[PDB]
Amino acid sequence: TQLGLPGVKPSNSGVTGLRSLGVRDLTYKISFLACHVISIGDQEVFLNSLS
Amino acid sequence: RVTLQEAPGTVPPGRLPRHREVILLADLVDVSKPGEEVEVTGIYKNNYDGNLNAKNGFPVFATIIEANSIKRSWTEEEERE
Amino acid sequence: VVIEAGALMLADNGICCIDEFDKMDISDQVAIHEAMEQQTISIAKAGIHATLNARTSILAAANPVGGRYNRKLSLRGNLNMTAPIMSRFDLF
Amino acid sequence: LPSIQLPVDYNNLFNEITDFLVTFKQGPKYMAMLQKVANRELNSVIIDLDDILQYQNEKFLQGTQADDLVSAIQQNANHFTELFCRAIDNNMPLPTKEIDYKDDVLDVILNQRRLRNERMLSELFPPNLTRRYFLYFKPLSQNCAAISSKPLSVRQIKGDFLGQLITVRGIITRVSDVKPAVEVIAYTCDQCGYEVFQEVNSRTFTPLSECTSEECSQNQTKGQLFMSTRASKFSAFQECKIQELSQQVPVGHIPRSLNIHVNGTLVRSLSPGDIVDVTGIFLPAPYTGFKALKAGLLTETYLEAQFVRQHKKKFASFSLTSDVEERVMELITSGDVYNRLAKSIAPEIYGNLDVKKALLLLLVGGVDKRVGDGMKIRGDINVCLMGDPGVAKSQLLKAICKISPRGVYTTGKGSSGVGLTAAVMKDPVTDEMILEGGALVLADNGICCIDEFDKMDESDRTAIHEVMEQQTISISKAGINTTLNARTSILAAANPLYGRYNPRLSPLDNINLPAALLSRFDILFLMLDIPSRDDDEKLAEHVTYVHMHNKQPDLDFTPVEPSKMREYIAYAKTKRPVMSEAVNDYVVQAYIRLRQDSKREMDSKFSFGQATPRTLLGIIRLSQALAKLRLADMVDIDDVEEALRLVRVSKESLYQ
Amino acid sequence: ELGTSNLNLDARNLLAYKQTEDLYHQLLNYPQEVISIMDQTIKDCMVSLIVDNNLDYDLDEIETKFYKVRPYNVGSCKGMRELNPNDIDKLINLKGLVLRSTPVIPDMKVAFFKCNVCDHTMAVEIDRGVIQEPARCERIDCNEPNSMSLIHNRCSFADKQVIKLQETPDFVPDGQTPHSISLCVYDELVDSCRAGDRIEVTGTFRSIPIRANSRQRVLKSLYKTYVDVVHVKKVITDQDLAKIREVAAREDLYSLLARSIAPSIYELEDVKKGILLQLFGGTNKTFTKGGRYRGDINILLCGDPSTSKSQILQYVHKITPRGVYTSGKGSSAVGLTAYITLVLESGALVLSDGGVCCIDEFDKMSDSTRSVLHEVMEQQTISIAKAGIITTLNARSSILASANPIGSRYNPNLPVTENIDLPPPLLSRFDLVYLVLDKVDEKNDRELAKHLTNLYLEDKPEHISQDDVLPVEFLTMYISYAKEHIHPIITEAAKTELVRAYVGMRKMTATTRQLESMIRLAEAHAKMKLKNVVELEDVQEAVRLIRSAIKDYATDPKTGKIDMNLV
Amino acid sequence: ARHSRFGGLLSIQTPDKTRLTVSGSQALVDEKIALQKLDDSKKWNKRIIKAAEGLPNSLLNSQTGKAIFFTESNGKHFKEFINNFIDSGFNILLHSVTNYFTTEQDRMVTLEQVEYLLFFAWFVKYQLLRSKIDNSADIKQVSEALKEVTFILVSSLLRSAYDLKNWTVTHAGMIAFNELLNLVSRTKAATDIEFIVSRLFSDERIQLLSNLPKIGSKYSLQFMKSCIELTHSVLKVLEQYSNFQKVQANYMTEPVIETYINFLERFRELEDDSIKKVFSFFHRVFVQAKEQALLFRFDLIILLREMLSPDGLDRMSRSRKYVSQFSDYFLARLKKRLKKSPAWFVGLLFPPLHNSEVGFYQRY
DNA sequence: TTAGAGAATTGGAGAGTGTGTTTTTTTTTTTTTTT
DNA sequence: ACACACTCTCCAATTCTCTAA
Ligand SMILES: Nc1ncnc2c1ncn2[C@@H]1O[C@H](COP(=O)(O)OP(=O)(O)NP(=O)(O)O)[C@@H](O)[C@H]1O
Ligand SMILES: Nc1ncnc2c1ncn2[C@@H]1O[C@H](COP(=O)(O)OP(=O)(O)NP(=O)(O)O)[C@@H](O)[C@H]1O
Ligand SMILES: [Mg+2]
Ligand SMILES: [Mg+2]
Ligand SMILES: [Zn+2]
Ligand SMILES: [Zn+2]
Repeated sequence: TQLGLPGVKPSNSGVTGLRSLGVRDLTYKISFLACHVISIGDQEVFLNSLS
Repeated sequence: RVTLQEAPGTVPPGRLPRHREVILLADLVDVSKPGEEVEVTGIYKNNYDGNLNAKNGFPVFATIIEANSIKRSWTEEEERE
Repeated sequence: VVIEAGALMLADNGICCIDEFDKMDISDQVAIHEAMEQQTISIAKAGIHATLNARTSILAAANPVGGRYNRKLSLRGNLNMTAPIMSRFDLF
Repeated sequence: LPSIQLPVDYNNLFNEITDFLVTFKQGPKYMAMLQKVANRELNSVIIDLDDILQYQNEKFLQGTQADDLVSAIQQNANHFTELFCRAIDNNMPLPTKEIDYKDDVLDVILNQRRLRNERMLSELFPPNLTRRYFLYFKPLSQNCAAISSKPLSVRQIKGDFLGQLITVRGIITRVSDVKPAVEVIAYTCDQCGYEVFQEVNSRTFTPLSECTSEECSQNQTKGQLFMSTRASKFSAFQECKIQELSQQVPVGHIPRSLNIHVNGTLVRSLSPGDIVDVTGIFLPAPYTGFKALKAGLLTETYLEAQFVRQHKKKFASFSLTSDVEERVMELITSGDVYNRLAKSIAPEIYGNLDVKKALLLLLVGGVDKRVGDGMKIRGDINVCLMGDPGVAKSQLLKAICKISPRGVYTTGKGSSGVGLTAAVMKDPVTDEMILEGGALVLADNGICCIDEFDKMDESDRTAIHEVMEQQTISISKAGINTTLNARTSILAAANPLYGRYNPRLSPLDNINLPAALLSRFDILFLMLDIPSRDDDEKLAEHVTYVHMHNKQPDLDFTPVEPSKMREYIAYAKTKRPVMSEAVNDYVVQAYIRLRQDSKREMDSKFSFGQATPRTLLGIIRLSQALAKLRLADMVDIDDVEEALRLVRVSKESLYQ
Repeated sequence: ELGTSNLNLDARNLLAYKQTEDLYHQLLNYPQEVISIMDQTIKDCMVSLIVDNNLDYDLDEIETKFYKVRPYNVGSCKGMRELNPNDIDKLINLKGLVLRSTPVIPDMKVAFFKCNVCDHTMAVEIDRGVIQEPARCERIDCNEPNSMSLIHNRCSFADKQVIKLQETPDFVPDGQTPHSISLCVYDELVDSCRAGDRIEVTGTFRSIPIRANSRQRVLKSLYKTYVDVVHVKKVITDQDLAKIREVAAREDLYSLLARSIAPSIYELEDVKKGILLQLFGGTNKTFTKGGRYRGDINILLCGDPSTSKSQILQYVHKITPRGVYTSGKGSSAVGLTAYITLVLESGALVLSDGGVCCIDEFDKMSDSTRSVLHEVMEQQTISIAKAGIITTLNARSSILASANPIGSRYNPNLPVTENIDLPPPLLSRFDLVYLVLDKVDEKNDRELAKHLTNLYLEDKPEHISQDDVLPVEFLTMYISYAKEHIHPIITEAAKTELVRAYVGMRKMTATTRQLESMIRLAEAHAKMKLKNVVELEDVQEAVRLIRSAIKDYATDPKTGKIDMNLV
Repeated sequence: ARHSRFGGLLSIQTPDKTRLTVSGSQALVDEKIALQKLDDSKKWNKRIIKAAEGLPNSLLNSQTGKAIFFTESNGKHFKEFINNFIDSGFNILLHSVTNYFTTEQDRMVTLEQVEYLLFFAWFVKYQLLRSKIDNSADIKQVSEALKEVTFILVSSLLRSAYDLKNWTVTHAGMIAFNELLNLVSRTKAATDIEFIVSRLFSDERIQLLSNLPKIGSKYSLQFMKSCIELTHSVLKVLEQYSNFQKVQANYMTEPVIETYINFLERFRELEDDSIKKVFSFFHRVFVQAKEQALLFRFDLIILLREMLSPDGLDRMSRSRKYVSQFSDYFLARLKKRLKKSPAWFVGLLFPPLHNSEVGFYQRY
């Protein structure tokens, strides 16, 4: 929101002085960018599944 | 505009149902009523939305379905029977 | 509404455990009764409507009234549970 | 654009001010204060308008005309804070004592800046930056008196008063915690190594961002400015709210309130629940920026505090100046203070002398105790009145409510156990949970009066159990888990079961209180209405006289007035008299007899329950209160036997 | 040699050495500069040691690390309400209790730029919160304006966290409620402290402006204030081990420890003993399957008024490292366990985890509120299932309860279970139940009267009930060490006695819980002697204390009433 | 160590009691950093001046410290192709294409000139490198380059390009003429070749080859680098001719030294080898020729601090051996000069002074 | 070889213009009327 | 009307080139 997003207005202290911000203030959030998921919680198909 | 939801018989066990929204134009308005089970043919289409981008923080587009068609007496033989 | 799933939804095709059932409010026992009757859950509020499947088996525990069972009395006399709910357990 | 004439010239008044500061005396009065300011011993100057009035009268009696500066600074008070400050700065004397000047950052900065200018040459800064003091006006004494001396209720403060100096009477509703406010801000320029200042008056400001100094500009040095705390000037700020007394609200209306601001050494003077005479300057609050352009002509307003007068001196505020010493010596030299003070409580009520003596000991109270391992024992005394209808119980109870400097009155039917103790309210619009103390917290370090104690619900009365013995409150509710302090003594009144006392039953049947609560009162007094042609005649003659004259009938006895009574009690609550072995043996032996007699008679019509260990400590507390009233530092056996008599007399009403 | 980066320093040592007597004052008046000076001194000294003593350690490793001083014990503590605008940027010391902590916030420290056309890159230093972005790309042949750009995920960051500290009740003004202040904490100290902790801190008292709106540089005249902590403290030697082992060899140990938890309280020896065993606790057990078994003991004190029950709860509340004191009319079901606010929040039994929860006026709270305790006492867990939140939390919490009987004074014409009046599912969950009675006796009364009156012979008493008691500090050390290092096991002999004793109480009512509570009490007794095995003596003491607590010997075995003459 | 908002403030006092202000926690302890940080705030930079167009990317206008990348099969197949080309085709190709262009030089176009000069260069260098490596290879394979007609033609291209101020052909011709000289020193390290040298070093050509570094100061970083490497070779041949004192004095003057420093200060971009070449030349100017007065000029003294600091040249690269061994001697001789005649303190800022009566004593 | 007279290219000072701003639950403590 | 973002314009500072002593 504090960057130049087309069609939307701006919205513990951040960082400032960057060109695109002008006099505004910028903060950040932490998140995880995953690449795969694995879960850990017909009789013929079942039998083929077993060793 | 009409909101369309997965029929409960189709939804897999232990999952919530999904939703989509459909746009109806000139000849198709009021073809269906709330609570009906309905079948739809149309174009699948997308557009930019500022609020989605602002809330999610990624260049994420929104999607919609534009309907082209929508779907859901007796003879003399029956009367004689 | 927040819609987000409750306990009976997570226990679909599973076992749902209720401990100290007799302490549950009547206003909520009836909700469990309505779900158990149909294996189905219904939502209708704030312009949002939804129907969900709840194929869940229930396992419950309870206290006899007064803390100790009375051999002079029926299980209905001993247990603080309404007759329609009692009618729907396969085994006691 | 246009201009007018007015009757006041400020040059003349400035000359009057500078003469007054250097000439007036009751050396001159204010020069001693300015010497203390110069020595860094004193932080604030309080100007008395009684002095200015006296000065005007003396100058007039010497046969010369003078301007009425007193009305002039009441009519337009804001401007004269600046005039007096400039006069003080002009006339300030040099220090009498060494100071350790190098402790001041501003001194070093300004000395170096002056040296830079001196080298360069081979107003500088705003004067507010070096005013080490605060200044306030104190209103005219009404006994000399003018509007500033006459209190206004919060309804009478019309729009006419904006700008003037006034006095307001009411109750404080809430108080903010202290935070700093800027007055002069300081900056540093990186490239040219030069400092600049900015002064702030409005609620908001824009900080500087370019070095506009002429030398820096002529070197084409477009350097960057940075803010600094270490050479900025702050002042302490606090905001409060005052509201009109409930007994002055006209019928069908909702009470009104005012916003109070406080700066300087006057901070943290006010407290919630105080009844007070605040005096100050009443001003508007202008809008700023784009908001002003579309706010319209309706102005917000507030009161700048200058001085505060409390109605009743709290016991913690006592100190023995010789003015008070001279008055307590009257009572001490006159003698027999116990009887005179007891007789002086509510003189318009006939008889009841032992009840009044018990209530005097309630006002004094025992000694707080704290053992070396961390155990602590209650010092407060709890009292209860149990009796027939129409024997002045509510009247006597409400009379003691006037003497105590902190106290509250409450009735059993109008009260919730929550609101009596403390409540967890979801009060703000933001869904936040906040704790707000009840009546027993507002009565902290005071007396709490509970009338109609027998009408209060059995469940709600249990809330009082913790406060009575442990003097604290414990809460564990949604989002809140804390303990509050409640150092309060309880006084309560009730009718027996079925109303008028029934002699067919035992005292315990009539009393109808549970054992755990009946034990928490140190004294329970039983008073019965039994007819007698002789006593009824005397009471009627006394009451009829009072209705005829508005005065108690007197031939021999003069009561002490409530003010001198408060001074004596406040002095007496400082003594902490200790016990001794000779006294300890006597009370130890008395206690055994009480429990043996109780055991013998638990079956009997004359029973009152069983004597617990809390009855021993009751004797010690009553004995120590008696020792305090005679200003001793040692409990005497003379006190113990009186403390036992006063407990024995409570039961004699049962024997007609 | 331990590979560690932070050095503690109590400031009084600066006054002892003559050359630093003035540096002590300069530290308090100019913390930001002085602390930095100290840091760069320590690092240089560490380098000097390895190069002068010519040791094998990697010089590059030491050059890479950051070293920080952490000063403490600076001076007198300051009341939270009495900080004034003349204290700004000076060092401060505060005492208080921790309410809550926000999650870790990333704080930027170095910015990373890349040229859009020629792919030149620059790392830039952040100071005073402002990014010093270059005007033009610095590569000689690509000297172009607006040509550099920031790359967020190649910057470098650091951890910041905010802690909410509340005023301790010792300082609050008369007739008022406590206030709170916010602490900013960085790097090492980030996750140190939990809700309900009690601490003392040291840090610079700071103030800053705040903006009127997010669009413009307009500031408000009032300034925000906070504390910037540099150290946190909670409110071993062979000599300690020697003292502990020597004390454990005394013959009168069990009585010595018991009479020393609450020195000024007269007699009530069995009550003190039971409370001591609650402090030690049993052993915690977990299986591969078949669950986990609680080590904690629950106690109920029931009886006549004035008997000094609540006074005992004060001592336990101050002795325990973690715990809570509360009242029956003061507690709701939510407040006692956990609160929805969308976020979840902790109640008393959760804050008290691993400690003792003292509940007074237990007979005043309703059946609705008391029903919450069944699950927490039996399982030591709290299950929740409400809108948007469903989970289970751990509660290893010991309950100490106080109540008065029905009718408010013990009635000898009713059986004991009817006087106590708790329902059986809840009364079955206490390990020990005590009856205490206000029985008249001249022998007892003279001693009690002499004891209480002796406290008033002095202004601040030195007098104490007994000649030999242990100081609170050492007693705390003993209990803490024994909890950490000692883990008793059942011996076969103890197994035989427990089976025999249970069959004795059972054959005649004793439930199956009487067996488990006996095991737990015997284990607690074994720890208190620093033994690794439960023996016959421990089992017999556990049995004896259970029989003594509920006045069983004086109980009519058939009618359930107590003969008051036998007390 | 501590975060970006912890920072205090610093004041620094000069002689004459004037004070400056700088922020940040490292400035408290490091004066070198404080002094550098103080000047770094200041806004201005002087704006700056700038040679080649019309032709496809090549060595002439790109930084060639950037390879292109081969499969193993490709590496060996490419090596086989050009190795067989050299052993088979090179002399017969060059002999034909050169005896064409002598008859057609007037009609040429810029591209054909830049092709010829960058085909010559590549193949001669690659063969020298290959026989440096191994004895199976020999130098006879490239020996058509030396015979007299081609030598004249490379000379003539360089001549004509220089006169008309066509700087791209001049650049390529510089590269070709470098290699011919390199090949000559190879063959002398083994008759007609000395004749070819004597004709290559007629006085006219020494005027040209002396002239060439002086103009390099303005142009791109490659041009100056070509000038340096050619100069190194040109002097080294004439060293092993044994005239020499006439020729070396021809090279030593202010506008050559200007080019050398202007090139040397971009050392972050350059090779380990080129700096060896520059300091070889300074050893020649300073120690051997004993023309010390050229290098007492301030922007050299700045440079040696940057490059020698913990900032720049690595603590263990071979460059620091040469640089520190140079600077030690530099400052010793500078000390001696300054104490003998204190006027050089004001000398060190400015160019030397060309007046007859004072200038002779100034330079010595 | 220096230097001075004339022409061309570039920077940014600073002046101008247009613009945006005020402003149905769900969970939990407490009072009140209703069966 | 009050801080900002962006556009437009003119003027002089600068370097380059030619000529003669
Ligand atoms: N000794 C007395 N002297 C003077 N007035 C008295 C006396 N005894 C009773 N009265 C009068 O009795 C009236 C009622 O007093 P009040 O305090 O309301 O009684 P009470 O004890 O509170 N009765 P109740 O509230 O019904 O239990 C007052 O007007 C008193 O003036
Ligand atoms: N054995 C004792 N030792 C010390 N003080 C005692 C003893 N017995 C009684 N007391 C005193 O008597 C009072 C008992 O108060 P308290 O602790 O509230 O007792 P309690 O059992 O909680 N009674 P209650 O609150 O009415 O149920 C305190 O002042 C104690 O100091
Ligand atoms: Mg009354
Ligand atoms: Mg108690
Ligand atoms: Zn400046
Ligand atoms: Zn670039």
